[PDB]
Amino acid sequence: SFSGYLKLTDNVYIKNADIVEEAKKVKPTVVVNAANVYLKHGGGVAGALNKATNNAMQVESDDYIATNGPLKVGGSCVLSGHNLAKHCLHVVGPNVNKGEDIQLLKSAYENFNQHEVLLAPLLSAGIFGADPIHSLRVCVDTVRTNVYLAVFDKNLYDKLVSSF
Ligand SMILES: CO[C@]1(C(=O)O)CCN(C(=O)c2ncnc3[nH]ccc23)C1
Repeated sequence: SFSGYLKLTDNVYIKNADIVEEAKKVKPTVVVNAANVYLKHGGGVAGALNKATNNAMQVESDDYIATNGPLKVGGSCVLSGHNLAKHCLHVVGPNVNKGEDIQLLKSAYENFNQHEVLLAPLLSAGIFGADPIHSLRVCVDTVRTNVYLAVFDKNLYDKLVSSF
């Protein structure tokens, strides 16, 4: 089970951890990937998760896109979790650095409500350009299922907890 998490609300927990190492240790039912609409896992959390799967996540993702076309910003798909989890929920938050609408962040977090418990990063944070404090606020105000947030950056983790 999940261990070492601080409790923020009735259903949201948080830890300063590398989500790849956390997924390998816990092997959760669902790990969330911070995806783009093309499922091109080059960098950020997506690049790190994909590298941990030895590129099997990218091979599966390219077959999914060839069949179905791109996801919508705010949308998601369920694929295999490979060696990290039973399933991977690929969720597309808006990328502010690409000029996407931050209002779609709530729609992105609504995908989490389809799963009873998830290991997840903060959506639209990091290289997606949104304020992580805002992303945590939208997460707590949207997700009703049990979410275990992994924040890689120690200094950001301390700021998120102290300003919550
Ligand atoms: C909330 O801000 C971030 C964090 O500290 O968790 C900043 C970075 N973020 C990531 O998900 C991330 N970005 C690049 N490489 C990574 N390797 C593993 C995770 C990851 C989100």
